[PDB]
Amino acid sequence: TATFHRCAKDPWRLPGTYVVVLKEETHLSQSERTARRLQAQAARRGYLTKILHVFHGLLPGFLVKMSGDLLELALKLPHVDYIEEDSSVFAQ
Repeated sequence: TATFHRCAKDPWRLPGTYVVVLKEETHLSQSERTARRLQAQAARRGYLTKILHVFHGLLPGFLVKMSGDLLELALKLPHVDYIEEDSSVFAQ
């Protein structure tokens, strides 16, 4: 069900940082528990992860610095809607 997305403009992609977007009515407490679950599952596989930010107010989810190797595992987490690789924006 959950899908993955990355910027179509290759020079503007920022691999290694992902926005994990949870389903619309996901509560902040569920977002935090999901982020900790990802960190625990990643740690068991020998990967270091860092939760940079937990989102609430507009979209539920979190920002994670982690290897892209963990994306298949992250897409399987409860409440996940989609995951987007971070990318650049520029002054116009």
